[PDB]
Amino acid sequence: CPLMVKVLDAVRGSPAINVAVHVFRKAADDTWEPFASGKTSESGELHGLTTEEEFVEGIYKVEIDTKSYWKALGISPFHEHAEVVFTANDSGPRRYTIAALLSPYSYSTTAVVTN
Amino acid sequence: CPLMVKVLDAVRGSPAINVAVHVFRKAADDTWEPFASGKTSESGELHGLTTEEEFVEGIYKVEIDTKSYWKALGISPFHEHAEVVFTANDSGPRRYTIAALLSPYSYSTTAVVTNP
Amino acid sequence: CPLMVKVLDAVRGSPAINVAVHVFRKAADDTWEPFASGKTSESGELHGLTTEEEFVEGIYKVEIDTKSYWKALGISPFHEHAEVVFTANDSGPRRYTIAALLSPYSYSTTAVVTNP
Amino acid sequence: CPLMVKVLDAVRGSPAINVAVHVFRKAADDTWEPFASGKTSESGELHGLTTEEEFVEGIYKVEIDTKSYWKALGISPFHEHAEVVFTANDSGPRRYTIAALLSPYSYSTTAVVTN
Ligand SMILES: O=c1cc(-c2ccc(O)c(O)c2)oc2cc(O)cc(O)c12
Ligand SMILES: O=c1cc(-c2ccc(O)c(O)c2)oc2cc(O)cc(O)c12
Ligand code: NA
Ligand code: NA
Repeated sequence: CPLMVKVLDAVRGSPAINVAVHVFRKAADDTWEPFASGKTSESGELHGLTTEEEFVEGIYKVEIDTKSYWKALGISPFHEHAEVVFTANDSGPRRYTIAALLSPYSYSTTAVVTN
Repeated sequence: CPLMVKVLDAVRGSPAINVAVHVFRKAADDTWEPFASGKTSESGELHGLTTEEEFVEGIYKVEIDTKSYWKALGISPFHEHAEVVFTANDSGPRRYTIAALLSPYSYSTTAVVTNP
Repeated sequence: CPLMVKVLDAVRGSPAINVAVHVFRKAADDTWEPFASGKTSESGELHGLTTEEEFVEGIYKVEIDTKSYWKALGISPFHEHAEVVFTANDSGPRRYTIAALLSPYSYSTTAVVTNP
Repeated sequence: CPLMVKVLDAVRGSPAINVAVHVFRKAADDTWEPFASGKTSESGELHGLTTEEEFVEGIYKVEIDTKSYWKALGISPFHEHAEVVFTANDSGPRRYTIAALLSPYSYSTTAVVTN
């Protein structure tokens, strides 16, 4: 798998567990088509979203359902979700990790792309 | 103005100048309708997007065109754009500052919300 | 003033008010000498720490007392304090804004440096 | 080992490799005493700094030598180093990960503390 998502909680200092994550691929008509999805594990990670065969060059969106995460912890959040939009490029490293660090009124996201 | 956007460049330690910003509002049919747009000034700030009257309750998306910014400083960056999606004014009018801190493979965004 | 500190609270989406800040400057003997201190206002900003005359070249440390801040909002936080260490004015006078964004187990800091 | 350090590079979208990291423990006289050190690996991680026996409650400082990292990449940085200061507390989770995300004029740090 060439795509992994990792989510951390800056309030609790913990992995963000059981966060829903939806991946979309941009279609020729510019709409976002569902591509893969899952929930983060006890380590805050979501593995196995896709395969090398399927993750072709294109524009992808990773939506992390942060609002539901915070609400389940009883904490009032700002954002509806965190969205990460990027082009997959075959000239670069093979493995993409999309990481996000969550707070109620702020988030950070980073891409770690490696060979 | 009840909505301001501020953008900083974490490589240079400077305001991010001339960053295009597009704001959308979710319509009754669930589509993202264009709401306002502009670009950051020499201070990295974008003022005057909207008015108290116009910025009603709704779900808003602030799209910050980071790729176009970094396609100009010689950095092929990772992201297409930073998208900030939030419900606004659902407990009455508030003032929102949407801040973003940009690097070529990473960004942070925070909201500062105040009650006038 | 050539040195300003701004602090935001990522839990509340607000300025971080009444945050104590201590600035030190490395002395010739390598010790950290007290240089200036203050606390953030209702805007989350701390102005007036120093002057152009006083803020000479050197290595400075800005200590932001985050634990004491969060020991007041009911959050036992992780860090003791955020420390920001940098060489200043070594190419002539500059204006420095040291910004920090606080969560109980994490913080970000960025510098915005401008030439007057 | 109860203490791990992980460092990422936000400019290159990569682990931050070969970054020097120094850990200190606060002594009774308030000085910082060297405790452990190393360099990050090809994964941006530094493992094996200490042991459960040695990492007793106390105040620790992790200094990450960011200036030298950026200079080796030919990039002009702001900070001398990034400093992370915290109390180790035996009531909490056993394992501490100190993570840092580096840019030339900015850094983020997070603690992930787990059982
Ligand atoms: O979004 C961020 C916004 C700001 C910020 C900094 C100065 C301001 O006058 C302001 O209105 C916002 O500072 C940051 C500082 C950080 O270290 C990380 C961040 O994400 C931000
Ligand atoms: O996105 C972030 C991701 C990570 C991160 C932390 C541990 C990992 O094993 C990893 O693969 C990524 O650490 C951060 C640490 C930060 O201080 C700020 C961030 O945005 C991140
Ligand atoms: Na309402
Ligand atoms: Na000089």
